[PDB]
Amino acid sequence: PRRRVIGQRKILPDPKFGSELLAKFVNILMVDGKKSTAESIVYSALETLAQRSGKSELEAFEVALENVRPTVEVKSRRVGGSTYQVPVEVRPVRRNALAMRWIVEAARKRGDKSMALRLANELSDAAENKGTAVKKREDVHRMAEANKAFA
Amino acid sequence: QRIRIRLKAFDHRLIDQATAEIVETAKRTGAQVRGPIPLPTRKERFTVLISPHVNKDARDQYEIRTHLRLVDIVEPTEKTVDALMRLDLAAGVDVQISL
Amino acid sequence: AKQSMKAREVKRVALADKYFAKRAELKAIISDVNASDEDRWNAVLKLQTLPRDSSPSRQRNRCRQTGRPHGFLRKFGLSRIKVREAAMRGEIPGLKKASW
Amino acid sequence: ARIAGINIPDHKHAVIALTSIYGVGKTRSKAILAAAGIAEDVKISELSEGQIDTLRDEVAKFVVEGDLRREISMSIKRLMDLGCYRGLRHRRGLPVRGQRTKTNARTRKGPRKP
Amino acid sequence: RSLKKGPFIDLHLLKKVEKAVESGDKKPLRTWSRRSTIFPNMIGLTIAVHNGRQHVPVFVTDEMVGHKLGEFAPTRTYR
Amino acid sequence: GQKVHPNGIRLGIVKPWNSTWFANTKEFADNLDSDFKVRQYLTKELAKASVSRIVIERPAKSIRVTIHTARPGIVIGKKGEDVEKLRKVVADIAGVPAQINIAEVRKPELDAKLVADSITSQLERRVMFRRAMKRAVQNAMRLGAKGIKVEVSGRLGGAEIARTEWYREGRVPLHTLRADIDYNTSEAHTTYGVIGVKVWIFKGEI
Amino acid sequence: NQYYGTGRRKSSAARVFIKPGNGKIVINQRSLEQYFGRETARMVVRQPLELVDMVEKLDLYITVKGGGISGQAGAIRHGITRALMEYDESLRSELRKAGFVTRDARQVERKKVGLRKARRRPQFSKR
RNA sequence: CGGUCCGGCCGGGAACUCAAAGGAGACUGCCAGUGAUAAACUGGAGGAAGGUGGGGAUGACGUCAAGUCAUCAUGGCCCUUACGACCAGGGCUACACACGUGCUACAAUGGCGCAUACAAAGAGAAGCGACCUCGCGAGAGCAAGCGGACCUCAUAAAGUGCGUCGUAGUCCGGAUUGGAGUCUGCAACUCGACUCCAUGAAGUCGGAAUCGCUAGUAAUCGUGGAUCAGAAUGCCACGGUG
Ligand SMILES: [Mg+2]
Ligand SMILES: [Mg+2]
Ligand SMILES: [Mg+2]
Ligand SMILES: [Mg+2]
Ligand SMILES: [Mg+2]
Ligand SMILES: [Mg+2]
Ligand SMILES: [Mg+2]
Ligand SMILES: [Mg+2]
Ligand SMILES: [Mg+2]
Repeated sequence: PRRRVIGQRKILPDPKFGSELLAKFVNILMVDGKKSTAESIVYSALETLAQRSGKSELEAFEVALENVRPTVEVKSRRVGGSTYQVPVEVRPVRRNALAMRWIVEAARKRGDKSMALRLANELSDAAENKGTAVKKREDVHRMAEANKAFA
Repeated sequence: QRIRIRLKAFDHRLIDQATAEIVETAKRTGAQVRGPIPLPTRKERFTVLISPHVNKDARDQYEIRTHLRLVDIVEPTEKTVDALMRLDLAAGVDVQISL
Repeated sequence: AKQSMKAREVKRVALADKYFAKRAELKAIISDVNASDEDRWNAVLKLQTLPRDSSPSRQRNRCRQTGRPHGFLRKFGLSRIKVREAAMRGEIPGLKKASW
Repeated sequence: ARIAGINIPDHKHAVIALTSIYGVGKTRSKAILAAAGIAEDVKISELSEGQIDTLRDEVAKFVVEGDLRREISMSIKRLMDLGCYRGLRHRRGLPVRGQRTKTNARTRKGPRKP
Repeated sequence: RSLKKGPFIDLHLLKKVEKAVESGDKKPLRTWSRRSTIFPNMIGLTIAVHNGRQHVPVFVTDEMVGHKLGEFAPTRTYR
Repeated sequence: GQKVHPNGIRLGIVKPWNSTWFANTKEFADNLDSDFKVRQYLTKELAKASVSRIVIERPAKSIRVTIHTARPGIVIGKKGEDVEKLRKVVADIAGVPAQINIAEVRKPELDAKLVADSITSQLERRVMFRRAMKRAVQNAMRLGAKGIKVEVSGRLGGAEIARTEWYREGRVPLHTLRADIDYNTSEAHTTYGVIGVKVWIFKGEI
Repeated sequence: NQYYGTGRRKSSAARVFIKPGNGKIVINQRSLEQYFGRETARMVVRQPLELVDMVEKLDLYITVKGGGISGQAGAIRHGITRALMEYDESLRSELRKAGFVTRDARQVERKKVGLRKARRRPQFSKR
């Protein structure tokens, strides 16, 4: 990425609802290149989440995603031997990509019976903004407002 | 009945040139000629260490391509059998006669 | 390898075709037949009295020019070093540097 | 529940509950339930005293628990008094079967000390 | 360890065990045969089994039957 | 760095094999040792006879050795006098009947093996290595070589610290597979060690 | 006469035959549902029959050899589109836009000497 | 298409898949923008492929008196009734420890049981060895085909369908050891692989620190090969999902 100015790979939409954002989400959860068992956990978690929150499977994801979605983050930069954290405004595409990544990582660190249950209860905690995933956006916020002078 | 000729050679531009001689000699002396049938090539691959001592990653990779050709002559005419028997073919080509 | 180490292999070949090819094979198949003689054979005992070097498993595959016991290939009968040397001179037929 | 060697099997499935005895693994537990005419996917609940004693009589055939522990220990001591290689290694607390001692042999040696 | 189709024993040592039974017990039987299986016709004899340098004399017992002669002659010195 | 054999890399492209015969896994090893043994005999016997290349082909159950030489008269002899004594023992070594063919090397100053063997035989006569290299280059360039390169390695002139010296005249594109590059080696067994000669001759493209 | 179109992706090779009438799918003398146990692999073969309309308009006799689940499924997708242009040729514009005409040249990269995989290099040690 | 033991299996058909020889094609060629009207870059059209399309082979003059006198060759030196040579047994496999590279794990994106869909690339006559039979099994006996797009190694596993376990040092994980065996080999004690029964360590995700990888890549899942009587978690190679 020094000289070469690359774009971004346009991935195929979701086989169920035709959402590109969900296709990003299944891939983030996906491990060992097992897409079949990956969408099986994402659909089972969406089926158990929308049922236990009042339908709208696309909108119930969006409510949980709006609370984890960050606005600003720090960028590590060494100027004069010292490492300064520069607060930078994140782009809309990476905004969702970080939001989805923290949802999967927080559900993985949970102690529930299954990943379909771990994900659904993490998406439920994020919809009401009271979990490990919303706290990762909170710690990223406290880091940005502190170094607000070096903007 | 039917005479089956199986050709083997490491060089390709030698096998189909010696095959063309067999096909032409048989179809000129009046015989029913099936083929030249190109059968799959057996690629015997070899990986040898290029350094006399140590240097595990440094290697030489070679192959021996064993090309196969099948020529089936239906009519065993005396004019065809004798024409094919007294044919000077390339010394680097193996001929397998199947009755 | 050494001249003595090369000579030791000539002895292991000459004794391999003398006994364990036409005589010891006959008493080994006999020491396997369940139908005939289950206790009084002596074939296992008379196999010992035969020279050790006569066994084919006791023979080591060595580079047919140098005598190298390591890096051997049965296709050429030479070690990886002398395989490369003859391969580059075109002395090995149909053999060339492959890429795929 | 209480079978052969004092032990009290839990209220789990029949095949896994029987592996609790020292001397009965996966194969012995499958063969014991096949000979006594009991299912493998059934719990200790519903299994009356009439079905317990028929399994106790079945398991009594092979050396289990304390009777097996002394038999294993006797064969270990036998090698030791004999003076063989196998016995000299049970006496030195090192791998008997032939495994390397230069490195990784921590199961028999125990945890390392500087 | 081996196929039940006959246990192994060296002919030169087997003939030495035979000569020791009829002529009566002598001094330690100097043998290099460590690969031979101990038979019941050995119990009571003193077989001097090699270790690589010296011949380790081992008094043959009934429990020693089935095992190899080289199990009772340590090959590596460790102190 | 380390370079790929110029003859080896061009095999199948613009350079032919020295062994054209075909065999299965069964007799491939037995034929290869027989090929070594026949070359060994002939190189030792026809050493002064200027042998450049040896081609072995096996028609059925026979051996057809094609000796490439700059001096065919000494190889053939007095009306086949020397060909008959060579073929008689080639048939003994190979087992199968022998047929020897003699190919004439017109301009030997354009043959890599003959140039290398000339430098090697010169170094053993106590000639100056620089003179031996310059003469090899000049002779090749005046006879039509598009380019030449001659390298001599180790204890040059009897020196204690070994050196690798080389002369080059013309075009020598070692990266073009299309290019006709004749490459060969030779070893000068001197009173003060082994001196390795490497010769590259560019003859033109295609 | 049958409308033909060859389709391939990875090591899979699929032959597609088009005949008008009904909405039948026969893959290697088996049903569409019987062969593929994944609905994602079922939807990719349905893809060419979206832009170009078909509910019960035309039948398809298909056979595929080599590769795997998505490999075979991807190959059939390319074949239907090639058999669709064989029938009209004015359908090229709609098929390009969706990217079904393009053969996916992505093959598995060879294992290289000195490397643990195609690109995976063994762990480096400084001291 | 004609005939059905519903098997391309047999007449046949040369359409197609494929096999392997020859040839076409992609060059910033076209269009537009940026740019000194240049080079070039960006985007688009057409196209199976677009800016060296993907991968490999190919490693300049030279650098480190870098590695190999144990592949071989070789100046010098040294032993030459011994530093040579033959043989048996042993050692290279030792074990207070330390470091490097790996495999397998710590589990429910998982373990187990049954049912089941889809590969690629290789090897083979002193060989690969089917089918049948015996043994829980490793195997064994009997014995076709095949020097091989025909026959054999060889059932691909991940995946999918159903059932079970339900966060437990566990139906996780397999070390270590006891008992009995199988095969190869003159011979498995030191020191082989594999099986059967029993045993069920550590480990519940790893400090300081550190490595690989930019796309059919990483990650994962099987398959084959060279060496090889026998002995792969190594190496070399192959595709599946991705
Ligand atoms: Mg020598
Ligand atoms: Mg061996
Ligand atoms: Mg137990
Ligand atoms: Mg082509
Ligand atoms: Mg280049
Ligand atoms: Mg040095
Ligand atoms: Mg050194
Ligand atoms: Mg287990
Ligand atoms: Mg890169």
